[PDB]
Amino acid sequence: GSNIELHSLYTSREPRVVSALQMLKQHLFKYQGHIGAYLIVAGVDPTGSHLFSIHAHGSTDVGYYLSLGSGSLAAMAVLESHWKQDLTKEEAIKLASDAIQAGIWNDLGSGSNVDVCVMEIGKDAEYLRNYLTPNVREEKQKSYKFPRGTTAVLKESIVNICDIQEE
Amino acid sequence: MDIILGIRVQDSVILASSKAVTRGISVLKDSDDKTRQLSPHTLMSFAGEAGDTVQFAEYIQANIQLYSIREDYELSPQAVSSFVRQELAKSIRSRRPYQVNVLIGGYDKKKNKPELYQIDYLGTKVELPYGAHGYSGFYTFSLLDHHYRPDMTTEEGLDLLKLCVQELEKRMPMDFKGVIVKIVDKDGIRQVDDF
Amino acid sequence: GYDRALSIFSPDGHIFQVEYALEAVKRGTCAVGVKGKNCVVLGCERRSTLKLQDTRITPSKVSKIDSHVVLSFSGLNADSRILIEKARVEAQSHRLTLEDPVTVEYLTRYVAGVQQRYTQSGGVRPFGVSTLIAGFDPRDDEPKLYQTEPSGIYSSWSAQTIGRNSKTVREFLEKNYDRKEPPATVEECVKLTVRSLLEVVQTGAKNIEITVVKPDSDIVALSSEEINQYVTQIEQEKQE
Amino acid sequence: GYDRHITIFSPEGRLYQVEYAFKATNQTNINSLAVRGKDCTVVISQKKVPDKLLDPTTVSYIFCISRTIGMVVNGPIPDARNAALRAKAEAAEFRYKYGYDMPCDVLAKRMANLSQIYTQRAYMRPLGVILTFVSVDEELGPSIYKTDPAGYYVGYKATATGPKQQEITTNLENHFKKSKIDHINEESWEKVVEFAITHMIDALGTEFSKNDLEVGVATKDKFFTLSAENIEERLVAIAEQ
Amino acid sequence: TGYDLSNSVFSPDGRNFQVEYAVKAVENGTTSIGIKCNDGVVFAVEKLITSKLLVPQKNVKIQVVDRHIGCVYSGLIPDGRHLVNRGREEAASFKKLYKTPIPIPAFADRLGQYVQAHTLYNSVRPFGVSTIFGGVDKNGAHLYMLEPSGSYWGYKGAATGKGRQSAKAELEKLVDHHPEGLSAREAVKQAAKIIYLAHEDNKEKDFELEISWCSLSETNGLHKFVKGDLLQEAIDFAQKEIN
Amino acid sequence: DRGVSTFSPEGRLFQVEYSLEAIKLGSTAIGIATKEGVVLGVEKRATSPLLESDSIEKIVEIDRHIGCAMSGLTADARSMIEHARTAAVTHNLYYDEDINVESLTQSVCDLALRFGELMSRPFGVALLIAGHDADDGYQLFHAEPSGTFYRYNAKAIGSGSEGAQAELLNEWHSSLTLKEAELLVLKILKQVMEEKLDENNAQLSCITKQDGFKIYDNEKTAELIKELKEKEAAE
Amino acid sequence: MTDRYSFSLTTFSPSGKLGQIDYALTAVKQGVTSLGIKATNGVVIATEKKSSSPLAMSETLSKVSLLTPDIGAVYSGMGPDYRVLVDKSRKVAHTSYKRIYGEYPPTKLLVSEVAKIMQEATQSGGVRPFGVSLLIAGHDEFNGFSLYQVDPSGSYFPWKATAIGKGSVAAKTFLEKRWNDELELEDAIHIALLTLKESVEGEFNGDTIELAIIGDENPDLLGYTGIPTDKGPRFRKLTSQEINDRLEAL
Amino acid sequence: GSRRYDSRTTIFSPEGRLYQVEYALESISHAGTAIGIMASDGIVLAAERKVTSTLLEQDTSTEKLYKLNDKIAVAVAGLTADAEILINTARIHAQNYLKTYNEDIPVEILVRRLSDIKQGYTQHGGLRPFGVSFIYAGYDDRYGYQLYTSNPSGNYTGWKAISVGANTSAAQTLLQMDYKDDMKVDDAIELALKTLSKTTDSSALTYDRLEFATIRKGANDGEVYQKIFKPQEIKDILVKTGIT
Amino acid sequence: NNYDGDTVTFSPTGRLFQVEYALEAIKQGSVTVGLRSNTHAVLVALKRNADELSSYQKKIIKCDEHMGLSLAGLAPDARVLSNYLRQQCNYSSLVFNRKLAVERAGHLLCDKAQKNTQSYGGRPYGVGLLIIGYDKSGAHLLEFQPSGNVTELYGTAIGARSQGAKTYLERTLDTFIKIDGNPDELIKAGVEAISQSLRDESLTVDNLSIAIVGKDTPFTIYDGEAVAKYI
Ligand SMILES: [Cl-]
Repeated sequence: GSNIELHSLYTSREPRVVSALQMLKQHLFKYQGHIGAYLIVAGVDPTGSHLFSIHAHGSTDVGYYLSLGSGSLAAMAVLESHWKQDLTKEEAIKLASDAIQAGIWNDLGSGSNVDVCVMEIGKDAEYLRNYLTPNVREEKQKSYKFPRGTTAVLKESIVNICDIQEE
Repeated sequence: MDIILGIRVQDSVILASSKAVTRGISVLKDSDDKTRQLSPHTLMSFAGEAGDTVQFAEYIQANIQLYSIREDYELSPQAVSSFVRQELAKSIRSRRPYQVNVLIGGYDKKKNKPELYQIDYLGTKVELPYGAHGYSGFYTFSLLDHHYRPDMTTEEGLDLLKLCVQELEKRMPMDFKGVIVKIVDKDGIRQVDDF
Repeated sequence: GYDRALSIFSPDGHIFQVEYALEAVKRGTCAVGVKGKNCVVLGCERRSTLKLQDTRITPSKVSKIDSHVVLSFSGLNADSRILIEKARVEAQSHRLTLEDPVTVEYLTRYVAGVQQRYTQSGGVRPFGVSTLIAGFDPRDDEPKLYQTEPSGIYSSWSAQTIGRNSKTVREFLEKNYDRKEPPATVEECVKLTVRSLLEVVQTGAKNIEITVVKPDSDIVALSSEEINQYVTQIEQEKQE
Repeated sequence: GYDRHITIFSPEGRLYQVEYAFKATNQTNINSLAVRGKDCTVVISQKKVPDKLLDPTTVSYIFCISRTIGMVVNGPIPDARNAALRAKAEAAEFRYKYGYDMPCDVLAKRMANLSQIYTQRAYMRPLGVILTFVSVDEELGPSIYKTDPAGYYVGYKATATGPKQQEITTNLENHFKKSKIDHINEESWEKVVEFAITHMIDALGTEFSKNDLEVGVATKDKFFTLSAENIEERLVAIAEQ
Repeated sequence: TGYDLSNSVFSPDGRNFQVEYAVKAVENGTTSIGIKCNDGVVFAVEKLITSKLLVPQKNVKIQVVDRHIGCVYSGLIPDGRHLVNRGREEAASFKKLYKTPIPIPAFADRLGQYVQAHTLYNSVRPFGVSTIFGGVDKNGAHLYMLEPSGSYWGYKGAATGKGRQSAKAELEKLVDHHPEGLSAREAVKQAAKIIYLAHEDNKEKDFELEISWCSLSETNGLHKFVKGDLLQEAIDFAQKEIN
Repeated sequence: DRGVSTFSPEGRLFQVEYSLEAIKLGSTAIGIATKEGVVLGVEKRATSPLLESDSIEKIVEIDRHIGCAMSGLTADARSMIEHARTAAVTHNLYYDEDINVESLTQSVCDLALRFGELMSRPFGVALLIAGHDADDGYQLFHAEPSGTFYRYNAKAIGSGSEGAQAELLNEWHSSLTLKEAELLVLKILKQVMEEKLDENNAQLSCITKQDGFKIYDNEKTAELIKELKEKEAAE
Repeated sequence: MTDRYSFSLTTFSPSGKLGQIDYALTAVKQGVTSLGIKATNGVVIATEKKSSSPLAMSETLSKVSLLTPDIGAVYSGMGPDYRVLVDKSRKVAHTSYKRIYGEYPPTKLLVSEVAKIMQEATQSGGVRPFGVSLLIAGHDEFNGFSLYQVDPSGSYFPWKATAIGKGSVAAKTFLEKRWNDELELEDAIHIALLTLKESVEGEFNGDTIELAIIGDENPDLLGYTGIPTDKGPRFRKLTSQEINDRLEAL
Repeated sequence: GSRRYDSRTTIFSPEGRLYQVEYALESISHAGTAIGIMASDGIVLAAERKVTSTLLEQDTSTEKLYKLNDKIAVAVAGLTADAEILINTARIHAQNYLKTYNEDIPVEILVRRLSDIKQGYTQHGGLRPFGVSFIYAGYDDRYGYQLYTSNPSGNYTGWKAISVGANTSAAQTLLQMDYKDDMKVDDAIELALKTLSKTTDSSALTYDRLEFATIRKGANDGEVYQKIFKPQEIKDILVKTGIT
Repeated sequence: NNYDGDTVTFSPTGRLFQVEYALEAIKQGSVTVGLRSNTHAVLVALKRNADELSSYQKKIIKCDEHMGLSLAGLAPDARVLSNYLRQQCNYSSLVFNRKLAVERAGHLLCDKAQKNTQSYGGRPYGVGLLIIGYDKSGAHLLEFQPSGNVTELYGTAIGARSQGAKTYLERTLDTFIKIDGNPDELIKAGVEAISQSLRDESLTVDNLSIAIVGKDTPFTIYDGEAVAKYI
């Protein structure tokens, strides 16, 4: 991302997904899989909209729908069942979050919330942090707030965080 | 080597170190001094892998002596211990690490206080009232936890040290051929020739 | 790297850079070394152009290389620190490997070797420093006094001076120093060293530094008052 | 006076070695011209084969840097080929590292930065060349970017380089003052080449045969040079109107 | 002034005087030529017999690069050898990576870039040789000539050394009188003549003729030296023409 | 300025020729080779009477069978001696034998021309290398900063060299004894020296097969000086 | 080959002058005028787009450059030297700061890094000094708005307002009369345009003038939404139209 | 080759002087005067900014006084860019010492290190020396309050009171006249400002043309405080001492 | 003049003065002669002494069992170049089990000397060499100049007054080339050739140095009483 920004400034052009893809794969390949990064790279640029996957050893794949991680099989099952050509934005978000939910529920390595990011052509990318929150913890039966003075203390002291003082 | 002990009393630090040098199935020497004087008021005992122990000790000694000449000044025990720790902490991630554990007993002439530092080969430093390396602590810390009081006199420290050595001679399997005892105080370093 | 040959021969067979380094020594404050029967004394000039100086912290002219050897110098002050540092490192290295402190001759040979190396190495200029190295060999009561110079030559001296107006004080020492009977005591040796500096120094106040080295690592620097007593006694005998 | 031998500042704040490299630029006595069409960028250059023993096919100052980028050089051929080989290497490396074809303006900047280094570092001399890069960029469209020994570079609507650059420059300036557009409003590249040749004839005041010119044309996704017969066809069309 | 004391320095003209001084060393050397024929190339060189003690046919000047390229040069002979040694390294690495033998235009640039590199710094001297070279590749015959500046072009005929003006005039006649082309065997004969005619500029000492050739039909596209009967046939033809 | 490794129009290296001038300013050193041994003698030349003359070391041991005398910038000789000693010892380690005097000299002379822009300048010192081996017997070599070494029956280097060499020309013959050579070195040193020759400002040494290389005591040399004075007064 | 110039090309003369730095400053003096003015809520930097030919597209040549989202730079002197400095300045902002602290460097520290690079060209072997003076305007959270000048020597000074290059002496006098500590950004832009008109001979419009500001955060120029703490770059280059609008109220 | 253009920065003159060092000192003699005065209860650092402008942002500006650590500070005279290179090196050295020994670096050791770096540039490398002279004001528990100076030669010396930069001859005479050993910080502050006021090439000494700092044990109990004076605080001390 | 400061500088007429000055060092050197027949190749060298007490500087160096040279000029440079030849002869044997061709040996020397004439910092070699050898194509004689120029010859001479010996060989060309299977007569011709370069001094027992290589004759050097036969 740093090198892409510098490259964008050098070329006076908006960065391309294939540039990030190429820079990532060559870096990962060089480290022979020891950098355990498995990525799904997506974005829009002057060339159009793109979607790629990257594995730790440096291999890349193209597709209309992709999934990675321990819950990728649960997700891919949903994608293979419901994906179609010419999806709308609203349909794609739904399909994407449903694929993540499949992982959340059925995969122990996955859980909690669903994060989404939509990159549409000719628009600002919208990052939807905690798009879904289907795992809020229920209220506890009891409050475990202690009575003050419950813990036994030996010593107390003020810590000097300030600098050396004047006068 | 085997057993190295340290105890910091009121006005001095006492280091006890075994005399045996066993190389396999034979006790080669029974009068080995496992210590080096780093500066007039700083003593370092050591134990670990053969060769590495002396090589490390003399390397540290040389560095501190070089500092003393350059600045015409003796480093504090705390400063020397920090220098030693850094060398070992550097060493542990080397091609071939120094396999050496040390105790640094010094008398700080500025603060007028004895100071005992225990540092292992990983570069793990701790300031203690009494310390040990290897299996020595397993026997001796219970006695020290019991009979030690911080206002002890050097003579009381030596008596408590005798109690430690007696327990070691009773329960340890290896014959370490007694110990050489050295005292570090305001007047410098001296050896107790009868122990 | 910068490889330029700065020290080179001239048509008349001179290495001007080495010779110009001697001119830097000629400019430096006077230093003198006198060895007695059981001691060596190193005298050093302090130019009184610099007052408001803090004499506690200002780098002293005589430097301990080890507990038994000392080094004074004339010439570039910054250059002298590099030689002193190298010498101190070599002194500890010698103790570490040989298990015995350096002889005064060995330490001199090392410092002289460093100075020589800088006269035929690329990209470096010679040291603008001559040194006086004095002390006592381990377990030996014979006094030692050596001199070095930018070219790298070194030699032993019964008494010697270097720096500005060293020609004058060498003149004094040559007529006043007797080899058959050197200064038998510390007093006589210090007195002769102070006398020799008084030929050149100006005022005998804070312009003279004296350092006495005795056998078995017994090195002490005299104070202002102690030196001032020598200065007083010398001139009172002179008024006759 | 060693401030005139290496690239250090003179008391006036000038770099004489850079200025003298500019003078080497005109040593070949060749004039080049570059113009932009709607879908293309055309570059023409004088071709002079003074020796009859020369193989005229090998005499060229136009280079195919990449599939998309072409480069004409004003200056001695050794420095020209030095710049050409480097630009080819840089263009290929760029495609490998970043996954898309190096733009004309980016290559120009890169070569300009390399030239800047020679003006600052003493051991490296400037190249005595002016490099004119042409393409039809996939983002910016028809593009002309020119580099010189000072490390300066800029984009152009049209440009000219050589001994008689000023005459050509003014001729082109006057045309664009009339049309009031940043290019030659023409569909086919053939007619844009005809325009380029016609206006060089008018500016220099000399007639050209097929062997007196050298033409390079940049279109979308390829740059190519015209043969003598392709140029002859171009000269015939000019004469017939 | 002082611009001519250091290599890679531009004079106020925009000239590199050191390269121009290297040319003077080339102009001082013996004559060498190159002739492009129908399906190949012919190289020839003048070898000055300084003394009777020189062993005939032993001090070979023309050099082969790979198995299909011939190189000849005028000026400082060691500089030429250094350039050919580089040419051989360049040709080897090309074939190592790409399998096919190095094409002549490709090979020409390898020498060109290397020679040009010796005009970029004051820590090196330019080459004191003009090199005529060429051979047969997949696209046919090619003849080149490479100057101290790194400048090179393709040629129908090429000549350098002390008798270059005489040689050039002779080469120009052949180009005019043979637009359809010249055969390989004809080119060898003509090459011999031209060296003999160009020897008038070095007429003090007598000389030894040395010829080589690459031809698709005559040598299977490999570089070979002209030896024995074919060499003597060319010498006789040359001697007949001067008389 | 100009290159350090530059040739003059006459075909000589400027720096090598200039180092030879520095050697002419050096103190005299004389070597005489005989069938009973090789004698090496030097002028100490103390700059002041306060300089302890026994610390002046211009004659040096390389090995038990090889000695060396120097003249010129004597500080430059230290690294040459160190190399010589290392070469001599190293060869013994590799081959379980003494090294040939010529081979030792050749190893020293290889350093000479290792200067450029390696060390920054040639050595400013000439060496007389004297020794013995089983193959070629007693030998004396003159090692210069040019990298050239000549073998000599007798040789003088330093400030009084051409005067001393002319004297050695007449005096040397193939039947000289060791005692005769000792006196001859003392005689010629006394001739070319500025100050009056005695045991403190001049030093003798020899190399024999039996005893090896030996620097002479001041008491031993003093007797040879007294023996010289009497034999010159004898006619 | 090898760079055999391992020695300094800038050295002290008997008078104590560093010739090459002085001569670099002379090159800066010949350069086109550029200026910088600091307001209470922003900074403005401006210069003339001196087009070398009317056939040249002067939009492709950027004299005012973004270094970070909140820092911009302009120069006077040798353009090519400026261009490479901007490349290095952009990179050093990442390598020596952003990749360590996860945030962009404050103006003064980025200036310090640029200054360091220029100092090294004044002392290192086989190089001449950079023949430019930079004006770096920027904003950061703890220091607020700031404007720095950086000379060929590597020396840098913070300014309320200043000018460099051709007509700097006259321009600085003009700024001294107009500047106060209560200027709003629009007032500074107005003063910048007035000051810059004096040094310009020919055409004076949005196409011949290059002007940028460090002001309010531009969330419209960020490129994405969804992170409240990311509010967009404070650096903004004024358009040709935006300049001409303010030239009518001039 | 390249030899032709080599100035040879590290050579002796026939008189035995280092050309570049001497010329660097000439450069420094035109720099704004900096003064250091050591007292029994602290140290004062005063320095003059060079012909400033009204448009210079003074409160964020720093060209003379720099902080090396919490105990040590320096006053600069010469090329500011050169000084910052050395300052960053010094700051790193102090941190290295602290990491190694877990104690703050003694003032002299830091001063020696920087002075050794300067020395190196005069003996090897073929590069120009740093055109900088420092005044080091610092404290440690061995020697207490200490003043040092270093110059391009790499030579350093200790002082009770000292000046560097312009008009040091005049300044040093004035300090030598009014300085006494039992002097205190408040008195030293006054002496420093009075000296600058007389030696300045400017018409009058004002707050905007000065940088000022004090190192005091005037910190709550046994510890040391550095005080880099703000523009308003320099203005107040100028009124207090009776200069404006 | 202004263009003789280093080897990297051509003069305005295209000359390399440092190389020419190196060539001058050879002319100052003592004379040495080389000549061959079809069976044998011979080196004859006039050794030079410093004075009457000194030894006579050795002029001939062995490179292999079948190859060696004589020197004229800077002797240390001949040691460097002869050492290089020894290594190259040796590399050919160890790697290819092949004796190094004399022509190829000359090519290697040429290229080594050339690098010193085109680079900054270095200097040309200050010595000339006459290489003789017997390989698979018979007897050979080479003349090496430190400009880089190497030349195969029937006979030649280099050093001071070498023109006299070179003219003699030029007359005797037809005679000595035919001296096949007779080493002593080929040496005689070489000793008679070098005699044409003598003035004042004559060939003595410790003055003369001869070497020979041939069909069934390893490269061997003759000095001292071994050459008294030919005086
Ligand atoms: Cl770049």
